[PDB]
Amino acid sequence: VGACVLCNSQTSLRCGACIRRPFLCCKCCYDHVISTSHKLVLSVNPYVCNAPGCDVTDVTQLYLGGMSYYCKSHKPPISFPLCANGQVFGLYKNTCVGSDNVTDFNAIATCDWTNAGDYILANTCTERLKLFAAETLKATEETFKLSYGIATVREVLSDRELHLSWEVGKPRPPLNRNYVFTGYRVTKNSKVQIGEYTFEKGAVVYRGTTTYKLNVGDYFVLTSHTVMPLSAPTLVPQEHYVRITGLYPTLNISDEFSSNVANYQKVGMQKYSTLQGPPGTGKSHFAIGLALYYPS
Amino acid sequence: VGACVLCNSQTSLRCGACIRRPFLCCKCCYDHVISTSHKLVLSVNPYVCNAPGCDVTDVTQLYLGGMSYYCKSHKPPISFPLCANGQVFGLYKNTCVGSDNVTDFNAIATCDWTNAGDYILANTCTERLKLFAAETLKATEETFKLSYGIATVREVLSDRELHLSWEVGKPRPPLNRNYVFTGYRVTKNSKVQIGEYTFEKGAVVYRGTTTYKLNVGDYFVLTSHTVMPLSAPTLVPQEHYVRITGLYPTLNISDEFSSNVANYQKVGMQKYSTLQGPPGTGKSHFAIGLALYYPS
Amino acid sequence: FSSLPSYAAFATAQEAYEQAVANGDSEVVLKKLKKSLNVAKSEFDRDAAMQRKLEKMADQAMTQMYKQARSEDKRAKVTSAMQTMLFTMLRKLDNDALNNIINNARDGCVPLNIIPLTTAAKLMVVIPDYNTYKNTCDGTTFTYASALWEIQQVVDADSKIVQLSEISMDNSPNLAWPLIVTALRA
Amino acid sequence: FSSLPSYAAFATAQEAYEQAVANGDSEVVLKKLKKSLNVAKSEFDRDAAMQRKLEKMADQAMTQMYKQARSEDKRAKVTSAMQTMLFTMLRKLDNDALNNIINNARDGCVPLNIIPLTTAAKLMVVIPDYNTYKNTCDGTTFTYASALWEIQQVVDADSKIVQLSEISMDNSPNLAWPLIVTALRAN
Amino acid sequence: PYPDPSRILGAGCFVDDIVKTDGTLMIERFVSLAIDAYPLTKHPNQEYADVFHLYLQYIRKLHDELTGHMLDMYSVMLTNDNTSRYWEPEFYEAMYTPHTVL
RNA sequence: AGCUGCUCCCUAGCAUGCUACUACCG
RNA sequence: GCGGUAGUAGCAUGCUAGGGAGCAG
Ligand SMILES: [Zn+2]
Ligand SMILES: [Zn+2]
Ligand SMILES: [Zn+2]
Ligand SMILES: [Zn+2]
Ligand SMILES: [Zn+2]
Ligand SMILES: [Zn+2]
Repeated sequence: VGACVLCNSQTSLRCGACIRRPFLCCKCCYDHVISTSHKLVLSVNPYVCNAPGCDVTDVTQLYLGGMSYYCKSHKPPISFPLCANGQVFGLYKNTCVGSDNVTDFNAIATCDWTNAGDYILANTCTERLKLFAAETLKATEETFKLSYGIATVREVLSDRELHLSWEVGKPRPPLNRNYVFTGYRVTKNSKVQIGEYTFEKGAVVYRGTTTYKLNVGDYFVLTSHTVMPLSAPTLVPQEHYVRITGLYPTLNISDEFSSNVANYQKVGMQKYSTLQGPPGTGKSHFAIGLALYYPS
Repeated sequence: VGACVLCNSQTSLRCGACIRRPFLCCKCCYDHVISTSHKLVLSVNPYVCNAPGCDVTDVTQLYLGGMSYYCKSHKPPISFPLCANGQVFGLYKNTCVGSDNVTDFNAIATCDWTNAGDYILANTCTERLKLFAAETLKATEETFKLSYGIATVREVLSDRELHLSWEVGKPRPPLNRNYVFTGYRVTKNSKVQIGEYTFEKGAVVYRGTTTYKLNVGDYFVLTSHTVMPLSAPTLVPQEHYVRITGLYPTLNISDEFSSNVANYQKVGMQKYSTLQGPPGTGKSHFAIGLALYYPS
Repeated sequence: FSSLPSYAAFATAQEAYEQAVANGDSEVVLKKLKKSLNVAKSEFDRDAAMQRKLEKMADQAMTQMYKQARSEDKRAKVTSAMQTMLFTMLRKLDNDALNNIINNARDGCVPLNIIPLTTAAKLMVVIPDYNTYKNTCDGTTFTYASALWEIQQVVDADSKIVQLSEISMDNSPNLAWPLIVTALRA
Repeated sequence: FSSLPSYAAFATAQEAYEQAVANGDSEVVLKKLKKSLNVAKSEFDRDAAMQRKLEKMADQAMTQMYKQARSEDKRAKVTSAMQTMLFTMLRKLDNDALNNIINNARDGCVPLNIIPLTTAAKLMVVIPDYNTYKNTCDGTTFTYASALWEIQQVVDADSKIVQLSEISMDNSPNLAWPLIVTALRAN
Repeated sequence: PYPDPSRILGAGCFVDDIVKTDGTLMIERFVSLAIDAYPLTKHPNQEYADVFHLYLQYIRKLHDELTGHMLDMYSVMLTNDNTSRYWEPEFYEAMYTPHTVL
């Protein structure tokens, strides 16, 4: 019950086939639910037929018959199509702005994250859509990785050496420092703390975080989160004001900060000065010298 | 529940866009509500639609359907428009004198207090309209000034010397003897007494009323009141009677008050003598001489 | 409700049929007034109903508004009505002791504690000037609340003893006047 | 309700009836263009009476789910309130006296009536009269429930501070007289 | 069944809210209290029937004083839409006769 | 600041039921 | 001339919902 992603209007409808379950206003929801592979809409109650044993869950076909929502094959005479005027039935039916060019959101919704072009559109759009694309991307990332081969090592080769078994029907993901797993210790009922470790060439050698001694029965996965919605943009709006706002002028500095003084002022005189850095130019020294310039 | 400003008729309605919330007769209110920028009316209850989540607060669309007051887009059949006959529905639906010429009241009502003519019209009308205009003028004064610069002095320069910071997005008032601020001492929760001081050229110098020593964190604004409606006119009705009423004839006087005695009688035999004074003619000497002339 | 538009139409139709029954020619040419007329009663009773109950709906809304206004303005004035009521009731009771203490309090003499009822127990009364001292205190006996109390001690506004025979006419401008007598009931 | 498909049809039927009324030719003029009008009767009856029921049912549904949304928000509000209360009273509780008595119990269970009696840090006494004061908490330290307590503060029925010198046998009738004593556990 | 007369008179004179000290704002309180007091009309003690009669007279006075306010403070003409049944004994006698209307 | 029971008044709605006027077909 | 249905108006009885009040244990 909040603003929709493309219109900033209070609605109550959510794409059922999306991953984020985003808010979409009535005409805006009509657009997205006819123009992509999102076929479901949920409101304060889910718009699904109530006749026992129905599993057709499109958007246009459903019919509202009072305290229920039907399909045309499920429909007593007193009704009205839930889809008319190009506008789905839901709260705040009037005061929704909608949007005609929503093919950008449509593509983001259908973006399955395979091509580079997916990332290109995901990085070319506007702000809250940036957020939606980002969180859909990370959610699809964890759908990707967790469902792959189980790290079920079923014996120990030697000191820091192991023998590997993995999931059947689903392949196994890389074993590199770019791919960090997480351990769970099986007992007669459930799992216990082990931690994150890495696998490499062995016959499996593990570059463990810390010392561990695991016998058989153990197996690993690379755990993840359940990423929730965000709040804020990628950056703050800029500034071109007259003051070093909120801080204190300087008395002391070391002359090795000579190249540091000239850029201290620009970062604090306006909202943000985005730093590019060649390798080993003194950036962290600069990032430490920030507090050196103003102890306060 | 009191008599109107332009009619001396007890009403129960109130102009919703107004600031002083004045009392208006049904037909008289109709004049004022369709002839200015005052779009709402308040009664014992507010005449607003009870359809959940509506924001159209004009006057003419609203419809009464029993113990509720709707929109036309919010309407059940059995009703009557709240607006008819040039008369908004309310208590005293019969005995309201109204006024055909209320463009004086109307002008006062849309007087935004920028041109001289606003003052001129405020200063040319009759009594109760004059009180209305004066109190709206103060109310707009407090709206104007308090919503300007907070004086968040963030460091001290020297003795009676300060460094200035103040709010962004809204400009800052002048720092003169005509603009007296008032202090508040902020602690971990809220503010404490500081007092009213002045700022001047520094780098800010404060010609404070009394001694005070403030470190960083404090900030200043110019406090005000929440002015209520008044009770009485600018001046009483005049007199041309025979008696110096209620006082006691004179036996002793000083010869410096020779020019004073001749004017003491006129302030005494009639209701008021309006005192005009060139700079330094003994008006105060005269003003203390009244009790010197009449010690009772 | 007769000042309505369709009244003219209905009256026209009924007068025409009165003429038709006063002439009595046909059966369906006279049914003209009735095909013509039942339309009149389908557009006059369809409009002399909604406003007739609207007339009552309006009066009941305004009675409700009046009652809410009066109810909310009654409870904004409790502590003036209550005191006015109390003093009318006390006046019409007309008791001697209550009138005594109320008149005294009106001119200045008030107590400092609750008036005791036992023949023992102490009473303290503020006396603000000589004149009100003449009427009540003569000798060492006090007259208050239609009773008699025997004086035991008088002290000044300076919280120091003043002997009783000192209080008289000539010396009255010599004592900070709001004294306090202290008496026991006889 | 004027943009319906049959407003135009009844309009043209009555318009042709008007054209023939300006004509006025035959008996079929009457019969027909009272039956062009008498066909456009069902239009403007069902199309303007079934349109008068769907809208009422739609309004019913919208009001109902407004109600349900509000009832769903108040539930989350009260959930947060209860959680904050529980976790707040949790942090005056997890001391070592509690664990000490709990671990001395053979099966983990203890009576609830002995937890404030053995682990509380502060005691409150309510005294009706002076005779009871003399026998319970006279002095500046007293013993109750197998421990030693040390007085800080005494207030009266008006929540005003009394000093221990005032509480006497001849000053007793000048005090508002339930007194409330507060003491701290001595170690 | 009939009640103690002091109970009904006390419910008349003493109330728990200040709004109930104005009669014209409710009136229904007195209609209900008069329903409770009807069977005292059959008592042999004459000072017991007077309670029911006092209640009916007071109800009539309150109705008149409420209707004579909208004609002066405002200009509303109230019509006695069968409100005259409340200050006659038939409406109250009907509540103790066996043929319901609950 | 509670749990029950009974009674009066006001508004809304639903179907039902009775009753009146118009139209169509048989 | 009657029946059936479809509309529109007025009237009662019953049920539900909401609000206001009174008594009893
Ligand atoms: Zn949208
Ligand atoms: Zn979707
Ligand atoms: Zn279905
Ligand atoms: Zn206004
Ligand atoms: Zn007026
Ligand atoms: Zn509205």
